[PDB]
Amino acid sequence: AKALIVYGSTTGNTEYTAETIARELADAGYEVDSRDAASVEAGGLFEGFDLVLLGCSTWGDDCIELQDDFIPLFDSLEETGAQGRKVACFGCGDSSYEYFCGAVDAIEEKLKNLGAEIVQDGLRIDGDPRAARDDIVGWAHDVRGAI
Ligand SMILES: Cc1cc2nc3c(=O)[nH]c(=O)nc-3n(C[C@H](O)[C@H](O)[C@H](O)COP(=O)(O)O)c2cc1C
Repeated sequence: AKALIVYGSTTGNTEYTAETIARELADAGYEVDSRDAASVEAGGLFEGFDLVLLGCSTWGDDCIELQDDFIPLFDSLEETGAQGRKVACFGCGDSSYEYFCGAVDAIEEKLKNLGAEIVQDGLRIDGDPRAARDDIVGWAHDVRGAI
């Protein structure tokens, strides 16, 4: 099974999340290709992956903004080959803001509308992902099981 994890992370939290997930997946036998959103190109990006996991933290005060590096890919999601793709989303936020992890919701909804198959509800991490390591591993586990 080949997975692609693309993450947008400004202070490295969701990046830490992506790494924890990648390892969980790799320890399970998946081939895992992780990429920083800042570096990727959207066209055909999901092509050949059995599963795509998109990580993005949430910014904004009264307006949901996606982590800066992710925005270009977000805006080009229709160019990735997501139709029919098993995907799951994750991101770091903080529940004291108005839209907790609203970026996870935005990406998921876009995927859903592109016809991707959301295999698991989005992992929304409130606070430092390092304090939620267990939630991350159980989530990585549950997505492998939802495929
Ligand atoms: C000015 C500011 C605005 C933020 N806005 C939101 C928000 O609207 N919703 C949310 O859940 N988290 C919000 N966060 C929390 C960040 O998403 C959180 O710090 C996250 O750990 C950052 O992850 P990063 O390293 O991957 O990019 C905000 C943080 C800051 C400093």
